[PDB]
Amino acid sequence: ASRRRAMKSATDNADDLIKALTLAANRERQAQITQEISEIVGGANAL
Amino acid sequence: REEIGTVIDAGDGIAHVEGLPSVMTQELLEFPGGVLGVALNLDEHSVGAVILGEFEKIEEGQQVKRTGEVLSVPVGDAFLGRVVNPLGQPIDGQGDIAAETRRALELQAPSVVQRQSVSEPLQTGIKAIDAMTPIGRGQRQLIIGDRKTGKTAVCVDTILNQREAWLTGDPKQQVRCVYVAIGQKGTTIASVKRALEEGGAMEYTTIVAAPASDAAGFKWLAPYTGSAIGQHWMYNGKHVLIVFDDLSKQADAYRAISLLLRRPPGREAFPGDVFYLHSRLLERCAKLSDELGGGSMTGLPIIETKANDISAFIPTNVISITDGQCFLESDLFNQGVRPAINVGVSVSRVGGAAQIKAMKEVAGSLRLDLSQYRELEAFAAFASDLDAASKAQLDRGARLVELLKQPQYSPLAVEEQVVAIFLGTQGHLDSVPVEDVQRFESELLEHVKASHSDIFDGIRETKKLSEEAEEKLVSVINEFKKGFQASDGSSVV
Amino acid sequence: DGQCFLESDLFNQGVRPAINVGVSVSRVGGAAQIKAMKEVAGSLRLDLSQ
Amino acid sequence: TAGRVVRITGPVVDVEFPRGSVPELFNALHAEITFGALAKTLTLEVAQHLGDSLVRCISMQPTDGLVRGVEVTDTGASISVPVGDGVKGHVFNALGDCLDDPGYGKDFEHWSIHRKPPAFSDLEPRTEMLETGLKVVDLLTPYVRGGKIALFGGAGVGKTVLIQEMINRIARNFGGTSVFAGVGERTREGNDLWVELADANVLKDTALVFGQMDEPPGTRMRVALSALTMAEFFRDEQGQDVLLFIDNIFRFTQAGSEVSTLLGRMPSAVGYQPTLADEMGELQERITSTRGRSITSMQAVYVPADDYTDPAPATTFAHLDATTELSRAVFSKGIFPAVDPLASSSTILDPAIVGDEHYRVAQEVIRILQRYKDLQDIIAILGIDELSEEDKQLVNRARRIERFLSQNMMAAEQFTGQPGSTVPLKETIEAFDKLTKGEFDHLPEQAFFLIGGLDDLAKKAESL
Ligand SMILES: Nc1ncnc2c1ncn2[C@@H]1O[C@H](COP(=O)(O)OP(=O)(O)OP(=O)(O)O)[C@@H](O)[C@H]1O
Ligand SMILES: Nc1ncnc2c1ncn2[C@@H]1O[C@H](COP(=O)(O)OP(=O)(O)O)[C@@H](O)[C@H]1O
Ligand SMILES: [Mg+2]
Ligand SMILES: [Mg+2]
Repeated sequence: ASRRRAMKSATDNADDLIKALTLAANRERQAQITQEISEIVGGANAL
Repeated sequence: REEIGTVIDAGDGIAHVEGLPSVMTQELLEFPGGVLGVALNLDEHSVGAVILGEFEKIEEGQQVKRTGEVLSVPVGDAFLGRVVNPLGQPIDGQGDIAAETRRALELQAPSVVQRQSVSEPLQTGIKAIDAMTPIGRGQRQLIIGDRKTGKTAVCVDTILNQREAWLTGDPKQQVRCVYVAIGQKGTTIASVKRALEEGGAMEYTTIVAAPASDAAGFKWLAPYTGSAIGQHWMYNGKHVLIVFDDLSKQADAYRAISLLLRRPPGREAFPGDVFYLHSRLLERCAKLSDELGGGSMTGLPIIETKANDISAFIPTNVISITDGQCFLESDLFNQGVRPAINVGVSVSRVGGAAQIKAMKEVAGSLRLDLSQYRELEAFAAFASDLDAASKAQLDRGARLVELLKQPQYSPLAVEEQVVAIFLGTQGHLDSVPVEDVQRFESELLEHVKASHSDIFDGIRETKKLSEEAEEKLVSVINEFKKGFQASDGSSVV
Repeated sequence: DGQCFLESDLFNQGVRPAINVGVSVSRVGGAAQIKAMKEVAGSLRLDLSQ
Repeated sequence: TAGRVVRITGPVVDVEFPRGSVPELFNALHAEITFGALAKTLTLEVAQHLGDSLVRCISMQPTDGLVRGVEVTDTGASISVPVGDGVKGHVFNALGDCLDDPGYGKDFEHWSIHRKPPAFSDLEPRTEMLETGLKVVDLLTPYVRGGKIALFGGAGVGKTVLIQEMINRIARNFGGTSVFAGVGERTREGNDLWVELADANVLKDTALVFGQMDEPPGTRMRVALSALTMAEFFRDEQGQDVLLFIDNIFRFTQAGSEVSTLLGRMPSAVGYQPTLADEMGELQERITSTRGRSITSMQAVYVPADDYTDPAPATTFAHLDATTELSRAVFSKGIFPAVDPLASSSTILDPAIVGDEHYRVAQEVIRILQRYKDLQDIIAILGIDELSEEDKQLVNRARRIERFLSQNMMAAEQFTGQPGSTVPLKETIEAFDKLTKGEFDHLPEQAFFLIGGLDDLAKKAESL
């Protein structure tokens, strides 16, 4: 019984960690996209 | 008489010409030494032009003449069994090609009122997609994945599967084949041509190729000439299948040629209009109505992706454009599944009306236990404690997933595919070691071609199965099961 | 022709030199060393990495 | 007709000519530096045509000390290099000047350096086999005679030592001729390689040419063309099997990048030039060997920032066959051959071409390694006891497999202090079949480290 309870708690602890990691990855990807597009447009219009 | 200009600039395959007040857009131009050019950017001062062919033969004193022609290509019916560059010249030394008509590359696609529904089978040799995601005439399917997964093998197998259909003289079943090779190594072109030739299918197919050495911009417009070649037959009540080896390199070439001149860059330095190019290229394939003649064209594009990033610009655009999708995972390829195709996500959006009714019956049963095995794979460790139904589902899923894999350069007939799938889904795989599952059935299949070939003829004629057919099959199965010897001992039911 | 990597984690951990043997190499290797050191030392770097 | 310089800015120069005397593309021009401290003869290569009869040119050697108004002389032809069999056995400059002795071979025949690739009709596939004596290469990524071979990996992985080992393994006892080129390499390596070649008896039949990192960008994108010119002459005229060695071809691309900004070309996604693919394709097409003649070319490429999604390596992957890949994790965990078995493959492997036992063994071992990887991903945290007997058996077998996959090497014996060895192909396949069977489970993994063959396995196991 204790094993059942602990394993359930472990799953309920893992899911939200997955969600937070997904959010962080998404914001990082958006920041990267903005960074390279800004760099390329600046290099292009610097001429 | 004709207007003549000069040259003001030259570099990186770009030339600027001052003059030619009457020039029209996308008009082919002539340069000394037999050099071809294309006008692509007009202006009041001068006009830009990309250089076709020789480059280093350009200076500031050359004279320019206009051909008074927009764009065209000989589209005769003698191109079968020949290799041709995108412009139209034959690469081989076999000699020139007789031609009958000249058509442009910028014709309008058939309208809405000229369309028609799709119900024809368009069978292929790969049993992994026929029963999973049907493909029909005039329908667009895409294959996506990583490098070294095996997509070109599937392409060539589909190409060479049409031998039996071409054998008959019926013009209502013959299918022409067009292959476009873009930005590849010449040795690979030679190898695939040799494979087709030894397969005997070179008599009804054509190849247009542009190797990696074509810096002239030939990589920009190879699919256009391929589609122009196909359309002449497709307007004559004849069925054509066209394959594009790759499209990412086409986009890269367009991006480079745009960046070389002045073009505002968007995401990833891509030029202003990329989606429009692929849309207008891929909207030519269509099943015409009965009034127009009934011809059809079926296209197959190819896209390469990095690190399974299906969220990039070009893959997203192509997925939005296309009509059906198939996915290949390198992890599955390393796992041991030769058809790395992933049944989890690949979906064809047609209604399943293309396929024939028997395989329509069996695919529904296949889907359920495929999903059951996919979901119940985690309990392999504690399989003893599970329920009998769960164990049966797991074993059936294992046998099924073992059944699908096939070796390359081995197309399968539709009767053979139907028989194999029916044998798999009726529980006849019980009491059989999994490994021998790959072997046994094949040998069994051969026996059917030896003494009981009438079943294939009945399936051909009726497109269905009868009670006498199924009882004959079960009798034959019971006969052969005892004859076959297992690799480890023996066991029968 | 050679790199030495120092990470703050090892320095915090309690290793005063604070250098990791995993990604520190030398092109010349045993040629520079005196011979006696060459026989005494041996392939200690590989043992440490293992 | 001389013309004059108008602008000087870094490596790029701007020249003007009288009307009608504008030189064609890819020509060569001469300029003089009169300063006492540094006297040179600048050679300029025209690369951009402009209006008003002005031309943008690139420099070949550093341009410090030049001024305005200096006249320029036109050659009227592209750069040319000496040819013939009388050049081998000497070290040459990028322009062909002999380092060992100036004014040597200047009477030889010299011809063009820029030519078109051959026609498609003469092309022909080449399927063959050649032994190497290395466990990984002979099993997973077999090579081929007359094809192309490349070595991929990041910085600080051990590419140069593998190149030296390969030349020691193959160039020795070879019937034909070998040509080696050095692009953007460490000068110490060039010197010690020259000394090592002089030590043996192969320098009498080898031609060396290379430019160093200290040279301006003009040189870093021209030496490969000279090497290809020499190889093409030898293949076309004398007609024997030849070997070609190129190091860090990626530097060539870098040579363009800076000039791409000076010439006014807009930048690409990662600051690259917009037209890299065309030039690299022209080079790789020039590499090709037609039927009736053989060229065995081996190259090494450098992965920037350990990222495989960079635009440049994609074209290298496209123009290739039978490649090898070096990773960083195996180097970190102390495995000298840094090849990654799960990211390298060869085209030649085929049950019809090579055989069935070889194919089945390779499939079994790669599947076992994949299973070990995705099992370790969880066992690293949940512990060993979380799995069944079969999983633990597979993990142990895989551990022994990656331990045994390493070997001792010729050129690296000084670091280990013990000379290496080579192994036959049949012994390798039999030993790996036995390992897949599961017989060596009674031995410790430490016996499998840095071993060669099976008798050495027995001796080392009995030593403990
Ligand atoms: N069904 C199959 N059975 C066995 N081997 C296969 C099968 N399909 C492909 N292969 C092999 O897998 C490899 C993939 O070759 P292929 O050129 O088709 O790959 P790809 O994913 O299209 O990559 P690319 O076009 O970049 O080379 C080849 O060695 C081929 O022989
Ligand atoms: N078999 C080996 N034995 C010992 N050291 C090796 C071996 N292979 C590689 N190395 C190490 O790799 C280094 C050489 O790396 P190098 O080829 O210069 O990297 P890069 O090609 O990125 O410049 C040497 O310092 C050497 O210690
Ligand atoms: Mg392929
Ligand atoms: Mg190195």
